[PDB]
Amino acid sequence: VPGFLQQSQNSGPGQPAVWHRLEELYTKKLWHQLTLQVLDFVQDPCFAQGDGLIKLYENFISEFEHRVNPLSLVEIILHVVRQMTDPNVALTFLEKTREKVKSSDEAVILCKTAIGALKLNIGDLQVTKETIEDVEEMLNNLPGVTSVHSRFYDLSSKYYQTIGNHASYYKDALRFLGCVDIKDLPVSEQQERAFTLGLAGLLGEGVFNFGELLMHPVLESLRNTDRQWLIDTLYAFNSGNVERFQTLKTAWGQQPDLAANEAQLLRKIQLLCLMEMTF
Amino acid sequence: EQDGIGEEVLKMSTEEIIQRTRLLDSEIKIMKSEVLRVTHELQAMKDKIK
Amino acid sequence: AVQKVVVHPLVLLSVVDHFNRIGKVGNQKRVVGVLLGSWQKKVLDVSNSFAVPFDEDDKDDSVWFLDHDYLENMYGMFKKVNARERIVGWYHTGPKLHKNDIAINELMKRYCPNSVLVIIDVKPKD
Amino acid sequence: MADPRDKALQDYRKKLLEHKEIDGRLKELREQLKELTKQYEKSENDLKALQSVGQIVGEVLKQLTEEKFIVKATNGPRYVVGCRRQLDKSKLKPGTRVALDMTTLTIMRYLPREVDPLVYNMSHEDPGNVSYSEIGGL
Amino acid sequence: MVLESTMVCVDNSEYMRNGDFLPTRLQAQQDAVNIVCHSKTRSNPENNVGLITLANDCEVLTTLTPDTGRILSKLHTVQPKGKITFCTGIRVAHLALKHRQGKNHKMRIIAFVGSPVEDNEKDLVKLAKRLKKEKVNVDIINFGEEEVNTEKLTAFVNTLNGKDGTGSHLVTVPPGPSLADALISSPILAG
Repeated sequence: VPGFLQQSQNSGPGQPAVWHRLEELYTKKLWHQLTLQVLDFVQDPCFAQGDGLIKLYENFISEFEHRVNPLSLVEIILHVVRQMTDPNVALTFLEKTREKVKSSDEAVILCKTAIGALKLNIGDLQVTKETIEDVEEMLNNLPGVTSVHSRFYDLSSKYYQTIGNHASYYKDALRFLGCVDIKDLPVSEQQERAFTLGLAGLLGEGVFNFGELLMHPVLESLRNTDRQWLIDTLYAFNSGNVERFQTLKTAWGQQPDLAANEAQLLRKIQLLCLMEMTF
Repeated sequence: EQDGIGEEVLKMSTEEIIQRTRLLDSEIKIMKSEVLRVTHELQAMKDKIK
Repeated sequence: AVQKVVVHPLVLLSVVDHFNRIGKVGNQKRVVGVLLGSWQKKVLDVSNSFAVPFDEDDKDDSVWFLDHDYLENMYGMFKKVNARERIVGWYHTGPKLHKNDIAINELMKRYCPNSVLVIIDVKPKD
Repeated sequence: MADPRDKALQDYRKKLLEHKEIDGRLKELREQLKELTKQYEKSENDLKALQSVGQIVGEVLKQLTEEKFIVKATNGPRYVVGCRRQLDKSKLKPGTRVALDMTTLTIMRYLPREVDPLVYNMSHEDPGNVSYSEIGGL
Repeated sequence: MVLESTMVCVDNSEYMRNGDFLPTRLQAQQDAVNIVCHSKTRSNPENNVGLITLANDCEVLTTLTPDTGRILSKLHTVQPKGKITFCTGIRVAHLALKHRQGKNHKMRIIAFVGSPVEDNEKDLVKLAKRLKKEKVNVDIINFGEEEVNTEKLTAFVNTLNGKDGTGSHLVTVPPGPSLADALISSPILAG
């Protein structure tokens, strides 16, 4: 059992100083600096090709566990089931890891999103609505986790690629934007969020722009260099002018998903100019 | 369960000293702190509802 | 969601006296007490109250005392003399609320889940 | 003696006989604490059950105003009363049976009625059938 | 027979959810609470003991009461999931000791350290000279995994009572199979 990681010592860079350190910490029978470091060493940027060389020992950790935080247990098994790359047994594997931690611990809620994240990949309609709906039934009595708000609003973010989801995604992509707050992930992901947020609020029916989230910095401080036309055109809705130049220069630039609804854009500005000229 | 009894047959200390360990740890607790807490629930409730 | 509270006019009055009890040595400028009430509907009702020994220091501004033991037994006496009455919340005075009030409220929501605090103004009355 | 396969095996028996001995009284004593809570539940229900100062049973004779009525006790005199706050006073048609306070003497709640089997000479129903062949020759 | 008020200060952080200390370190520290409450009750049947937690919050789950069975009911569901907080845990321990309903008892705190401390050494030495002006003997007892014998804890023991003080002992544990026998050897009778 120590020799299980002596043969799978390799491919984790700097092998003696970290893997012999690994076989120290559980021979002290401690379970936090053990737990936080294996979570670090799966976060160690490689291919993580030894998932099968660790999922047997992480199952071994799970067998005589009896003390370890089930939150971080599911936080490390999601990287394992990611690196499995085989959705045939990965559904039944995650159901097995969900049913073997069946206490009142609130990592089961993001097991259900990890169910749905592989279920909004295959079979995307029949029971994806239910595994959405069950989570906000359970999103109760402790709103202070905010990882419950993270995984579920990401689950509804994948639900955006249905037909009848424009305003509810826009209402919910703000909710994820308001639950988790700080930057803590690259601009090379953040400006893509604000780009599809502006498109969802533009193609949404009841929303027009709903400003001062324009004042919220995750769109204007991140794309004041490129795609300024989207920030420019959302100002033009808030300006209330027709202003045919820039409100066509968005259609010169954004050819997909905008020329199919250009008449509705002209429909929205003509009802929006009224409620500012009467102001 | 043949391996469950049988590993207690060819191992001399792993299947025994730990069983010595996990009992004397339990018996100084699961006897002591548990039944004395239960003792200090029953004496209260008889000083209650009476 | 509570509609509104109803001030029985004995409770305020019974905050004025206890502010006057410690007022000979009053330099804490705040008196925390327990607000007894009668839950009727979405509208709320208040009938009685009592006090609790409370200290607080602005230094580190999280060091304070709600006596759980005093809150159990004295409310148990008011339960015995009146079975209609139960707890609905708490109160304090000194019209500027202080930073600790998150801690008192989130503590004693385990006595009544939709607990509610009432700030009175003993000196401002104008 | 060291470890000659029996000082091993005699230990595992005497350690496991001791654990199941001490786990047994734990389940028995916890079961006894579960039982007395059921008894304590009945006592606190009785402490709640100690303020039924009664209600006076009367009947509405007629309606005087929107909040004044004329009631009469079942063996006593007549009175002029009112309702509580939100009693839905349109349902108080004269002839109903209501309940009154002892001291404040106002209306608490109306009640339905069935009494006096002279009513069973004129008012009850009989939705019972025969299947047209139990009688014969007409 | 001597009159004091002992205030036990347990840890319910996550770092007590590991098993070097036999069965469970909660099961280790609860037996430590078991022996100190039976020591202070049987040496003097007149004192009183309350508990205070330090991880993630400072809860006064038992007020300073003479009966010990309330404490032992509250040691269950202690839920070791917190993160250690130290600077407010003693100031909330001392203001309890200024709530002594009998003002002839002395003032004593014991504390269980099973997590590493993360605090300025200047803050605790201001708290050390505070307790010198406030006349409180705090007996620090180390458990768990341990940055063993920090200068901050050792000087706080020294600056609790310097220039021929009491000698409030810094109890050190060897991490391994042990009862509270090292806890009762010197410090529980001569502190």
